Amino acid sequence: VEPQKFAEELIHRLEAVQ
Amino acid sequence: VEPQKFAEELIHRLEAVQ
Amino acid sequence: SKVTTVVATPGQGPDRPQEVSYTDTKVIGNGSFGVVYQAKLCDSGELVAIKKVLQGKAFKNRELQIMRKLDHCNIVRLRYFFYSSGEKKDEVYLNLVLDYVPATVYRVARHYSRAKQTLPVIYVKLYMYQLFRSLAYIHSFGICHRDIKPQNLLLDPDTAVLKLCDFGSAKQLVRGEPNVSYICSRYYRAPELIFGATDYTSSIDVWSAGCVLAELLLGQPIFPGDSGVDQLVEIIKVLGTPTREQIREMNPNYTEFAFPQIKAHPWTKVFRPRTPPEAIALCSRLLEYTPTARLTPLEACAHSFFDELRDPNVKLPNGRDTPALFNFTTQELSSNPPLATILIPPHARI
Amino acid sequence: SKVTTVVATPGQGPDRPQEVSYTDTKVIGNGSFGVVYQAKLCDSGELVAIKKVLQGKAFKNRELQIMRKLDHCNIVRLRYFFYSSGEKKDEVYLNLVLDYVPATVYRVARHYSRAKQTLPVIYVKLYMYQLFRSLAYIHSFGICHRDIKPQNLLLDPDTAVLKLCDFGSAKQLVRGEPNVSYICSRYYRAPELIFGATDYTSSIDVWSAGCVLAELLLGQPIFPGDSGVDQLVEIIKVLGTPTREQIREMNPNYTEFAFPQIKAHPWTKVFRPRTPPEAIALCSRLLEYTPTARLTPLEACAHSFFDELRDPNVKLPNGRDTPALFNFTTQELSSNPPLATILIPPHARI
Ligand SMILES: Cn1cnc2c(N)ncnc21
Ligand SMILES: Cn1cnc2c(N)ncnc21
Repeated sequence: VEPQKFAEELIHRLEAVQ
Repeated sequence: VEPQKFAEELIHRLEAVQ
Repeated sequence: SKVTTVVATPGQGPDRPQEVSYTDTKVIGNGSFGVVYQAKLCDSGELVAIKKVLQGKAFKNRELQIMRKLDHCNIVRLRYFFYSSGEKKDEVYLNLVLDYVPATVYRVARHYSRAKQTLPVIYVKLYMYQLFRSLAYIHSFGICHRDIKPQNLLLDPDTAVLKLCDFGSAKQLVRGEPNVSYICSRYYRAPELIFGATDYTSSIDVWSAGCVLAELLLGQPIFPGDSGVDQLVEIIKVLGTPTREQIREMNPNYTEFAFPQIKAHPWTKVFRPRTPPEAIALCSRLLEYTPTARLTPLEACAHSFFDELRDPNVKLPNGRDTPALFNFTTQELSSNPPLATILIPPHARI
Repeated sequence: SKVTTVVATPGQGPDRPQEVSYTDTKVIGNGSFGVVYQAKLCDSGELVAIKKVLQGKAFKNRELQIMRKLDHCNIVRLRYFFYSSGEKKDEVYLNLVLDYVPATVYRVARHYSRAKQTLPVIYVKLYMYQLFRSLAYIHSFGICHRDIKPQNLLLDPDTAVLKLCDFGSAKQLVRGEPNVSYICSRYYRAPELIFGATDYTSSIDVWSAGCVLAELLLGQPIFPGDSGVDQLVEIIKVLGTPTREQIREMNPNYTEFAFPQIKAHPWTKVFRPRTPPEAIALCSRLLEYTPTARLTPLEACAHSFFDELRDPNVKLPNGRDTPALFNFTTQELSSNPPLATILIPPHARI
């Protein structure tokens, strides 16, 4: 569950920046 | 003891800067 | 998609639970306090942020109580709230459904910092002005945020509307009742708090707002430091060694200690040459050792630095119009009604 | 003055306790780990720092054991150590008597940052070169600092000698044995650690050294951020989204996640125009996603960026001569002996 959730957050943030 | 020690540290740091 | 339904209680309502459905669930934040999810309301289709924290049920949640009492255009709105489960069995979890906001002042400032650019003065005014207004409102209820910092200032890309969020450290300060000194965030902690004061006032939020302003003009935090002492040294390097009287105003237990006398550093040399004089003036009236000498949030809104926002022909760089910045209510002006003469321009009163 | 005497055990010795006296006691630091005092040895009159931490006595202190094993010109020396009492009865306190050093890289960098100045490239070389050398040494013993950052780099104003300190997080990393991921300091935490890796190597210290270098050239931390995700976004904004292979090198549990592809930001645009090309080159070979692709500390010392320090006619801005930077021992070169051809210039070998 850790990776899945961490990944989701990072993806959400990166999509905003890019 | 708290004030006395905090003061000592701050005094020590300020004397270095000034 | 996988639709989730629950019986949530409306934030600003008579406490009448109702069914609420939502989807597009995804984690967008995780901390020691709890996890934060994003979701889309099946009804309005609007995006929301679900902050799930662990609740003991045996004790009332301060944040929830404070939020359910707030209703302002510059404060994150609490849609609904409900209880459930998730991590580690046999425990109740409180879920806060708040409006979802895309960005934060911190993230925008970051973009400019790595772009070697300075945030346009127009935005500094828009954001600071709205921050003070949210402060005038929460303070009117005797409520102190205690955690003002860029990361807690949500922004709407298009409208340029700013909303204060994160009330997990907020508290109602009763004149004559102790309070934890280790409060607020590092870089934004008032001097009185670093000195371990326990009888501080809401003026600690105004100091935090001043650090925010200074960071937006500088491109980086004005008072860095790992520990309190480091912080205080950064502050002293700028404001100079505080006088005995100023020290007494912050914490009388330090009155007799004899600190080396360091000369203050001119605010003009602190920021860059192209820094608006009114900004510097506003900053010096916010970053004051004596907490009672700091401008009130309502007074800051009236400062000259914000005159441009009171100009009828003011527009955003994107062409759109500026958000409603003059719809002050009675409750907002309570602190100092006479200021309405300046806060509300002629082209708005009528 | 009030003279204090105790039976302390010499750091680098056969464990033979002796009487030690000292005065001029004064607090110069305080943290969750313990208090740090300054004192003057009655014998040599030399200044020392006494780090007092709470010890359970039932468990050996890792820091003490690591320190008693270290002996290098770029590492804070452990004079003596002893046990006593102080805060809260019935508890044993371990006291570490270390050499006192006036300043730190962090404090010097701070002076330049608020002075709107850039630290002279000469010092960046002197400090970075000595940092890597201390790393080559502790790593040769299979020891990883795990907390490299400006605040832990002590400096001698006059001699310009740098000493690594604070081993409270150091640990001997045995190939094939788990380790806590939440290690190191925020801004200086390697990518693998932010991804929660548990099988990381000493290469995490080289990443930290690279962040240090970049901060000295930039004037501010290169990868700010409150949480890990924030940190990672700052890193990705510069190095670009890592490839699947790089991600596999850091933590295979993230191989299949599909992260948005962000273009890397040219190192040339990251720093200022007047930034030495060799510095930028050295930086890109330190700040690598793949931990095995990062330069070893000994290899970094041989990098061209440090050629000027190998010049016979090199001097410090104050006129004095540069510290001994070529007295490499066998133990130091063990990692890669052949490099001695470059590490030790001709005007030093003979
Ligand atoms: C972390 N976090 C807390 N509140 C919010 C919000 N309203 N929008 C986006 N993120 C949030
Ligand atoms: C906090 N601290 C830890 N070690 C030292 C030292 N050697 N000199 C000055 N300060 C120190």
